[PDB]
Amino acid sequence: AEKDDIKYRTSIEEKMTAARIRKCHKCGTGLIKSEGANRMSCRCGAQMCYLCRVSINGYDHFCQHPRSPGAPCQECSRCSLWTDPTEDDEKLIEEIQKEAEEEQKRKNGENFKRIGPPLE
Amino acid sequence: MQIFVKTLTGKTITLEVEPSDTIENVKAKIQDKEGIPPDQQRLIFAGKQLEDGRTLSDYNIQKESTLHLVLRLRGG
Amino acid sequence: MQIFVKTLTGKTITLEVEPSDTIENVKAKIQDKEGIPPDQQRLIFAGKQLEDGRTLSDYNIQKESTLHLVLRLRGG
Ligand SMILES: [Zn+2]
Ligand SMILES: [Zn+2]
Ligand SMILES: [Zn+2]
Repeated sequence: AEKDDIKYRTSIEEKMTAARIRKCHKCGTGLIKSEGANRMSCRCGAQMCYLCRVSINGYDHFCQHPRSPGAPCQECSRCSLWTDPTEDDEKLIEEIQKEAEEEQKRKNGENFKRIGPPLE
Repeated sequence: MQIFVKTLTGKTITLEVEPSDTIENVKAKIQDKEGIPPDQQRLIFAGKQLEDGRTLSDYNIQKESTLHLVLRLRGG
Repeated sequence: MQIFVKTLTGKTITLEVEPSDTIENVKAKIQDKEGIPPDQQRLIFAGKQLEDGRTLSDYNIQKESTLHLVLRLRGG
């Protein structure tokens, strides 16, 4: 009974964490980006793309073509080197949290449903 | 409460804490159990980074919740 | 990140910039290094004249890229 609610809450919390943490393929360490490009060099030396999480060998993974400001690239569809995914990742996290809190309210009743840290 | 901490290597350790405990105290317990100095630890819970001076209860960290130790790096 | 600026004479200037920096900030760095006020600078990259209000990332300027400086003299 209670174990089922604990399992659902913790699964939602882990999905919310997985939408923010980037896991390295070499050493298996969780990573987050402070600033800079989306080309991430983990402490172990392995490189990856912060956007698609695929192992890469350098900058040839990203779009390196001149762009018109505020327009998509007209030569390729490769990952952007400078786009910050923080806003989209937070929208994903908040939608998962909102839907999970609605599901928890549907299961238990219309009277504590909050899963994860609050908003601002 | 009982919580779990996933380290940088991927190992899962079990901590006995209280929701009124501060983030520094949890980091100190992590140092006591694994030997990781608190100045090197960055904790993530449900996608949110836990900042010093705050408590577990600020983040709605409940029993059997999982904190994650992450490296924060600059991009190329 | 590090970028280069080539003048018409061929001289290479080396700048330490960030992808969030605007073109105005790059011209301020050029003023600090060479003594040319930004009102005299025209920055061109891949055939595009760069507008001051936008950033390096808006033009997808890469690391170790080369911009070209052209001089404008209104005062004589
Ligand atoms: Zn690694
Ligand atoms: Zn990618
Ligand atoms: Zn492109």
